[PDB]
Amino acid sequence: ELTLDPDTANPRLILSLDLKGVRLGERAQDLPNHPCRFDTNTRVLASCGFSSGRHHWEVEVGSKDGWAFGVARESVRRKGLTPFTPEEGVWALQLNGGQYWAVTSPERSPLSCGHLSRVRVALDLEVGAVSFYAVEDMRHLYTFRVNFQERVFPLFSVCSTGTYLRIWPSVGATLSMLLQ
Repeated sequence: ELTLDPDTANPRLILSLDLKGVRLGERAQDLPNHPCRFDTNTRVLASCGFSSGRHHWEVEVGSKDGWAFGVARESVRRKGLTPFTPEEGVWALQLNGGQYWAVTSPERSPLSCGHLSRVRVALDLEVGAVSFYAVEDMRHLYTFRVNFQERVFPLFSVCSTGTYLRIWPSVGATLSMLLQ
């Protein structure tokens, strides 16, 4: 089963003991600087990535603002403040402003999908797509079609307190997602 990789996690994130959950903590942990660790953006990867095939997992999502999740190409930049965009190799859904978004660029796409509790992620490296479904009726949320050219990892980001993500088998607005 998928677990979060603590060696990639931004030091302000708090991972659960079972390595399935992530939230943002108030203080930075004193962790080893590793080239794979996100040092500024509030991100963490799963410990397993995928080069081929089709893969499912489910993500339990908090009801409040501050999370984004999906997949990232392995070469996603880890160091410095980076954009949270498809150009940087992140393909994700996000909750901010009480609104669900597919994080397209240059403008994000608002989703009129109703309340989300758990989302199934379907990664298809044979055809090149990642799709998101709400589990209670499998209604489609969004699909990114991407010609992935490298290994792809489940990706999780929490940049505000008061929300979380968990694995299962104007100015103020900008600051609120700056470190996503």
